[PDB]
Amino acid sequence: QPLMDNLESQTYEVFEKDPIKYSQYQQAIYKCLLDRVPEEEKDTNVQVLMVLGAGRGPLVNASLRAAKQADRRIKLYAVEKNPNAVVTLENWQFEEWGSQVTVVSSDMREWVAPEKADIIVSELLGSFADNELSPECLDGAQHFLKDDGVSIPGEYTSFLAPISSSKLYNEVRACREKDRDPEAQFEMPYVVRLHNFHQLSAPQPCFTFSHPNRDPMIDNNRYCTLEFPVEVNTVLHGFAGYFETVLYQDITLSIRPETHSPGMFSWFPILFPIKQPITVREGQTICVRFWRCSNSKKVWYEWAVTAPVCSAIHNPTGRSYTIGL
Amino acid sequence: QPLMDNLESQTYEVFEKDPIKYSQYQQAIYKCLLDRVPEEEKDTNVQVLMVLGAGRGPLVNASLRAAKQADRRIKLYAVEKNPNAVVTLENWQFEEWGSQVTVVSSDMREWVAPEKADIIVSELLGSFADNELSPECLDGAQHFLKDDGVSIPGEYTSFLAPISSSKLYNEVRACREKDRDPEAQFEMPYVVRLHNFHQLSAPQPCFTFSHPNRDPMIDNNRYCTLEFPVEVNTVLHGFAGYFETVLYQDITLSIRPETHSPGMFSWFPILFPIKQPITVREGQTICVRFWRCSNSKKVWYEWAVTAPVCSAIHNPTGRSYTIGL
Amino acid sequence: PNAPACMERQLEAARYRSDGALLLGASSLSGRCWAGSLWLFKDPCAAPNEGFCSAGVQTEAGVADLTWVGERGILVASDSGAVELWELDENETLIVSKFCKYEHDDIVSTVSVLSSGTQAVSGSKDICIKVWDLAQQVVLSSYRAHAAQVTCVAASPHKDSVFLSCSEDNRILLWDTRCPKPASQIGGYLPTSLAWHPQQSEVFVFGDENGTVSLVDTKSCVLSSAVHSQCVTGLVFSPHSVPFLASLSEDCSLAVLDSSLSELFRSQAHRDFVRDATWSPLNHSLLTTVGWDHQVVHHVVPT
Amino acid sequence: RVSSGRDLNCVPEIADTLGAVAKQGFDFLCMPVFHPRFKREFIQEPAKNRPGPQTRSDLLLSGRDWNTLIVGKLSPWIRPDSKVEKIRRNSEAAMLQELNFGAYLGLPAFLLPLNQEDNTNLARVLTNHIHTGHHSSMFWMRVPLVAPEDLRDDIIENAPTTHTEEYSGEEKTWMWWHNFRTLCDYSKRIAVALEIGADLPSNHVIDRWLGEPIKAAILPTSIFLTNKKGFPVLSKMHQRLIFRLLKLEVQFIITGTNHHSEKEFCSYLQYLEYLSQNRPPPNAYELFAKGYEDYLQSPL
Ligand SMILES: Nc1ncnc2c1ccn2[C@@H]1O[C@H]([C@H](O)c2ccccc2)[C@@H](O)[C@H]1O
Ligand SMILES: Nc1ncnc2c1ccn2[C@@H]1O[C@H]([C@H](O)c2ccccc2)[C@@H](O)[C@H]1O
Repeated sequence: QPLMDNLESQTYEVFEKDPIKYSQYQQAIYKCLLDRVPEEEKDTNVQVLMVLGAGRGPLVNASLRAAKQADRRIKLYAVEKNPNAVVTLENWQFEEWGSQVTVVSSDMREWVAPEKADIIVSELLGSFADNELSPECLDGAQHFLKDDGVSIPGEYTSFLAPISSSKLYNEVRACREKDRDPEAQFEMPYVVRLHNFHQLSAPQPCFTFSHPNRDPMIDNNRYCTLEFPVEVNTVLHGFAGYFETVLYQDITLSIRPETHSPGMFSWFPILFPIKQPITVREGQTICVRFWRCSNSKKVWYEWAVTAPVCSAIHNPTGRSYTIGL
Repeated sequence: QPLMDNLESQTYEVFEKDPIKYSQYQQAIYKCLLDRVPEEEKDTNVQVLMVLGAGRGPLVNASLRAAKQADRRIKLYAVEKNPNAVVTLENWQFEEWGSQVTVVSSDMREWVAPEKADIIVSELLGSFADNELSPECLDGAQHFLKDDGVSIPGEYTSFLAPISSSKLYNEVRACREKDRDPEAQFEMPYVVRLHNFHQLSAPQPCFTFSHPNRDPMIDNNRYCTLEFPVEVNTVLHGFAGYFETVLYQDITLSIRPETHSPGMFSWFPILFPIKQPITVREGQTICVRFWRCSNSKKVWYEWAVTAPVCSAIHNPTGRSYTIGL
Repeated sequence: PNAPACMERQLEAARYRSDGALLLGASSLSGRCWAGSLWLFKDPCAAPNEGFCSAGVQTEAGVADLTWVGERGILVASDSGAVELWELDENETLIVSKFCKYEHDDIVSTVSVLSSGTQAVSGSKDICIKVWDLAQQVVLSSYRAHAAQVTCVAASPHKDSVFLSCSEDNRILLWDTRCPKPASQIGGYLPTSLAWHPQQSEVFVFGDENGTVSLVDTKSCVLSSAVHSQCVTGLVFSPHSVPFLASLSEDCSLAVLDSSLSELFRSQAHRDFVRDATWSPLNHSLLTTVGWDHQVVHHVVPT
Repeated sequence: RVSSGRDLNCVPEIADTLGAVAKQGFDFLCMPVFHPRFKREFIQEPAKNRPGPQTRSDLLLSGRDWNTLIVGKLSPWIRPDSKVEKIRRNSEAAMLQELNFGAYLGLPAFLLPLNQEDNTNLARVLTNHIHTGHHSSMFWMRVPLVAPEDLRDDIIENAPTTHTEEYSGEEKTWMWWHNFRTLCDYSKRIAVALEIGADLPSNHVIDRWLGEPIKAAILPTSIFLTNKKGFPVLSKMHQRLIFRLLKLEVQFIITGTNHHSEKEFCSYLQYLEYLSQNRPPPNAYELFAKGYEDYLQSPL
């Protein structure tokens, strides 16, 4: 939860070990800069680029590399709310970047920008796309993007697939802790490298977000019904979650198994367990319902299986799991 | 917690059964109106009065009675965030009040006022004065009060006194609930009509707030050290909490036993328990430390006894008790 | 000028010598390297521009305090625990190390040259006060009188055995090294700065952590004023026959006070902590301040 | 055999310092995470808006080095229990800042002083950091056997040192520790970094620390005696305390400057190794019970 919590130096170090992810962001910025500045305006047109959630600086470096290969002029702002990462950024700014980069130690939702941006670049995505609260963050930052401005990523979609794993069911079961609801461990997602499991139906899209958001008052709350055809006799233990994102045009990133991005390995699927295992016969359909809920303080998911049998609604009112705003 | 929760119709009904409280508010508004409008300006000067947290309308009625007895002209706004109470207010506005009263269904911290106020009137006080978050609420409403504007109440102070009660200690002990820290019941205050107890030292002032607040960035967080002389052999079980408020000038309200307001009975003391009872010998001093803490989401108290022996710090980081913002 | 290419951001000290040349002390309190530097500006109006200094040198660690030792010597209180003595070459184009003695067990916070100019006193976070012989490069005496960090040590203007010290243990001590028990306690908020009166032998001023400036006479009641909103970092008397008193604070202001401690001048030119003030020996109404905002400000004080 | 660290308050270059310290034979370095003199403002303008990096970059060392070789130290100006409200508030914000940076770096331990009777607000701020995120790091409370006020030279004419026995009075620093850890509710992450002075107190003061979670013993170079050859050694009484601490498997910390100037620095550490090698070999019971010390088991 990089919003509610300040990530540790080694966490940012693991993110940065992905060479493919940032070469994709660089390609997206490079194409965008070319589409926004014609060759004749090369030396007069300075594009205002804002890295929103800059961490320890990889997207700042990706933006600079992109501007050099596009042979275009950029003015960068690196916005970061984690003051510990701001130390890394300010040391990079003094030693290497210089005046071209303005480091801002602020929450993007509170920052009074001194200028409007041409492009906002961010990497606020979780294993279930919107689970790190990228929609809320970019919604609050939206007012400082120019009317014709571009957000990278432009869009993202989460995916769900029913899974069978008596091994993982037992693993979740063992997460009972003292001084909390004895069944809370089943009402929360887990980032897990799913190994001993059976995918029971093809992943289907769950929730989609688009940036910039031009549907007044936005409403990031969602309700989705998914019907999964099952061709085997099995036992349902939960839902695997994945995502896809459009950085710019055809430049994308994905952890969906069937369209998985080349060499992008720090990213594991998410698992939504169910309290009671569900017997599924060949030819039956698994119907799941997922909600994205919120108040002014927290965002959470609630979920229920309605076919072949009903489950209880899991995580009502975020009683077991919430994502801090 | 009238901020985090919407009070029930019967709760507002119990508040309204106090005839003395509102005749005190009426006297405070009456004196303020006379001090702000000279006799010669009687028919030209319309004072803008805002009732902030209007409930079911008693302070609106108190303001109107005050303006009639002062023979002054008023323009009223009744601001209320509870939409259920807003139903009572809007039915009163249509049937009786009319155009003189503008009912606003809003949080006072978000309301874009169309005019600035001469007087802001509120009754946002708990048994420990600031425990219903009156400082935070009035701080956010401050920007729509004129530069020479008056807030009723102008000030409030909480008081603490050490108490002995093996009866109440056992009562708190029996509040252990499933699925929470087994000692959480000792790390939270209770509103209680203290009966079988011994007050071990005279109440001493704890925290003070003044409205309007003219100390930039305010800082409602506080840290207080209190030293209580004890003239008896006893056992310390907790701290009784009370408060006093200055509505306007000499017009006050108090639940402090020694200065208790005449016939104001819906208001019981608050009790801060301690996990482990503390033996106190005659002539020893009880030293207590109280903190008022917050983040952007919650406000809480933390407390510790440091003499004659140390206790653990109670409610660290609001782990057992918080007041929602 | 055969000196470091860039001086560190945090200016710690500024002192004019008899001819009007300005000695600056600086440290880098942030970034990769935490060192310091010493600079001489024969043209003080060019300060802090490196390419316009007369001499400059890099020290191994930060400069917490410094002082002139005559006209060519420079005594430094280092972060390393060492008391250093540097000396200007005969051409005054180089600053050469004469001694670096690591005698303190923590940061040396304060340094002061005694009347003779042959001895000095150092105070440290290690709680000790040391008396040094500058020629033999040795500690003559080591005193552990305080019970917390030594904040400030100040040598008497004309008595070579007398100095003042103050500390986080809430003690102001008057020392006289001719006594078997050399310290004596002078009778709220922690004392943070000291300045002996340049004309009145038994009179001194002291600043505290709460912004108050106080006038004290060794005999006895004290005259005081709430001059600053934060800690009083330094107190420097002017060279005039009837001196003015410059006071500087972590509140980023400079105040110039009279005999009765009433304010005559106030400057809010600094954007960070004001660290030192020095009065020009050439023009007595010019007072120079240095701060962590990397500004060398030359104030015209109304006399 | 003996795990030892170097305590420094001056680190001009982090890579060069660590190398010199490792070459001397030390296993770790206790050092400031922010410059110890770099006082910071969080509330009042213009100083609260001070630009530039607030400290040095985490990129200066590998994650493994931050995780295993560096013990953080709280800045000496941070006074959460100051009588001045402004200092108290800036100190709370600075303490939370420094602790959060240590957690960011993944430091194995962080040093905090207990140098006065009232550390109520320091305990409050520490308890609050402990109940916020990553729960791995250790907090070493730097507490002396003998308080500085009780070991000062008797050189103040009008303030003589007390020459009377004050049985409970000489045990005052244990009460500083006791109150602090009571306040923090016996957190297993809060331990003692016991600082040893030139002259040891009475046995009752030393025994007061029995059963206490001592994780480190701080030895200032100034407590070391000199032998006929000119090398640093310890008094028989000091050696007797070192042997007791070796049974608790404490990490030793060497603080202060080289006082044996014409005898190199690793000599202090070479002496600790000598004492460690020249100790009574463990008996049949001690060799058998190795691994079971204070390990609770159900009676068969
Ligand atoms: N509302 C906000 N305003 C300003 N910054 C914000 C937010 C919300 C999040 N972030 C920052 O985004 C980064 C991102 O999650 C990230 C994670 C891991 C590696 C690299 C980048 C984190 O560094 C995080 O602190
Ligand atoms: N930030 C806010 N903005 C708008 N209204 C606000 C707040 C916060 C609180 N209130 C309202 O104050 C009333 C008061 O507590 C009260 C309680 C009982 C009887 C009569 C009045 C309640 O009716 C409560 O809903």
